[PDB]
Amino acid sequence: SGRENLYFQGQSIYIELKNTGSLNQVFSSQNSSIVIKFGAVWCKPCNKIKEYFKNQLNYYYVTLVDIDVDIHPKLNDQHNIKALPTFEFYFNLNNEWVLVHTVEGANQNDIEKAFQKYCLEK
Repeated sequence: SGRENLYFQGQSIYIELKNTGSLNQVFSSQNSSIVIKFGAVWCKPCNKIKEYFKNQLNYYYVTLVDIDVDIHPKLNDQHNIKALPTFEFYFNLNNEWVLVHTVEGANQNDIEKAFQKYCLEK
């Protein structure tokens, strides 16, 4: 039993994940690119790029998932997160989700290069 709030810009989607179990359900769908950002409320560089990350909906066909690692510590540990923020870029290839790149840190230039390489620009 759970609620999620989806924010749509065309077919692009942003979600600030409430329930750990809803992640499996996000992946159960129309955007080839899903990008997950792992961060935390107290984390200064996570906050510095938080608006930049959510605004990627305007620029990319993408489903964006925001994960507070202190709300979802299981997902933190399962994805082996070593620094905050961490960005995981997923692509659906041959009917399977594939982790295609990870970026650690809040350097916006580097994150943007990753979106350009691993995501689908509008």
